[PDB]
Amino acid sequence: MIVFTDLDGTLLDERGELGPAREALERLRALGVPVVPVTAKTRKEVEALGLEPPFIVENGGGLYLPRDWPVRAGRPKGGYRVVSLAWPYRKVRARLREAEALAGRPILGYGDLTAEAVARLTGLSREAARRAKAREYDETLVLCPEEVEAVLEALEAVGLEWTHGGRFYHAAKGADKGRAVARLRALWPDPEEARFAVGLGDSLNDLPLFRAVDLAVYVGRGDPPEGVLATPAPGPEGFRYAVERYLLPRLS
Amino acid sequence: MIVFTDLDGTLLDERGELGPAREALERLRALGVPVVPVTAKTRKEVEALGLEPPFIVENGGGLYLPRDWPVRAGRPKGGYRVVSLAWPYRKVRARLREAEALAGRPILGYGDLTAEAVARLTGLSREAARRAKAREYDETLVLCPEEVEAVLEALEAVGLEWTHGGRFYHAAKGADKGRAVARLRALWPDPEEARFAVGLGDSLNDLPLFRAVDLAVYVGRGDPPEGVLATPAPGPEGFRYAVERYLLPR
Ligand SMILES: O=C(O)[C@@H](CO)O[C@H]1O[C@H](CO)[C@@H](O)[C@H](O)[C@@H]1O
Ligand SMILES: [Mg+2]
Repeated sequence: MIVFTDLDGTLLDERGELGPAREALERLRALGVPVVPVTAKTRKEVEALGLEPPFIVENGGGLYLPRDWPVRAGRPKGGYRVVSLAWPYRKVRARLREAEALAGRPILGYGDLTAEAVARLTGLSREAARRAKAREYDETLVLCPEEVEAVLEALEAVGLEWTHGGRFYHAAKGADKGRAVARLRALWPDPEEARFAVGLGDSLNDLPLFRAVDLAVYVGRGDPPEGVLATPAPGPEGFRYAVERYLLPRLS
Repeated sequence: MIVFTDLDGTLLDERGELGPAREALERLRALGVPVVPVTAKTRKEVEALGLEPPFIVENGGGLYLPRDWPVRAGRPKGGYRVVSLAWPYRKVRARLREAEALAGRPILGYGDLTAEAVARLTGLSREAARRAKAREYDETLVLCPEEVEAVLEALEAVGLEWTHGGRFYHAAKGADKGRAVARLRALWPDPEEARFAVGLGDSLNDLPLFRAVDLAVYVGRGDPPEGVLATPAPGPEGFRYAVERYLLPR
């Protein structure tokens, strides 16, 4: 069994700390059950949380492995090997300019904004904001609700894909949480262990995750996606409940 | 006679310079008629156009005089004396953050954006956008259509004023082209010379300028505001025209 989990609003509390899901992760770690973050966050944000690879960043844009992963794949980055699944940020940013032309209205994302500005929009510290700005694949859009339909049509018109992560829309090309999970499972050095995948998530960007795994659990505040298991409380209390009530039984 | 003039689409053609107004200006120089730019542009922007003080920047927020101006006014600042008429940019930005809270929604302006973002927004080059970002009095806002009214209400609730500059909204406190014009005329060395003032402008954004001068001329695309003269062709072709029709014969 492998557990793939979203970070923001699933394994992380409202501020951005792992605290409340610590004992839940403890149990899995003690049972030797691999837990893999699959998140909209950047590699720099993930690293600051102290998390080790493997993990998947930027909505499936990038898969980061340990340098000594027994299956050779991706390119060296000192301590990592990186598998790129999506277009690079620079290319998305260029295609967004074309979209803005079509929409006839500015389309701003993090790349347009100062760290100070990002920090005010997101409630992050200035330093955390600099890390959220260090994007390699996916752009976070800052859109007015009234213009969303127009902007999203302009994205698709120029060949970009969009998704929504809880508070912000994102644009990318080839970044899908499900595709990245599928790749990692195929690169897993123990086929048996990767036979059964569990996926936990809370927003739109997690739908492709729920299709890529064998047991899907929704911990968001809405009602669950079609035929997906749900929990009594959202968030980390949801994560804890799922581990104790859905997973452990299957591991005994 | 003193000539007060907007730069956008008045002296400056669509390209960014002034073709047809060039001889019109040299002529004015010949008869010793002072010309004073009155603009939404920053001092850095105005200097890059190679313009000399006196001039009025940021919609009337600041009056820049030659350091050796015969009338002592303003605070010395290198080769300039500066008369500040408006709240400083940093104070405007602080108030904008209160307005965001009242409005319950983000309010973005140039101060939040990179120069590259500003350039793409305005059609300027990166280096010109850095100059546009060096604001001392007023903020340029990047608002969306449906939230504009909530935001404007919020701005006025926290003590700011707003204007529409043609492309974007602007927020400031105390910046008014008319007030800066009235102040410069009061600080003019030769009072007889400041007695007759002409104003040439684009858009209704120059209506405060039109009110502070004795002869107002509109060279925009729309219909001239009530009580303002108009020209056939807009831009520096209207400046040129207005100068040989209204001015040169004096
Ligand atoms: O879409 C959002 O709601 C979140 C979570 O999905 O992602 C963005 O927003 C987060 C901040 O809330 C950033 O930390 C991420 O890097 C990303 O920019
Ligand atoms: Mg999430």
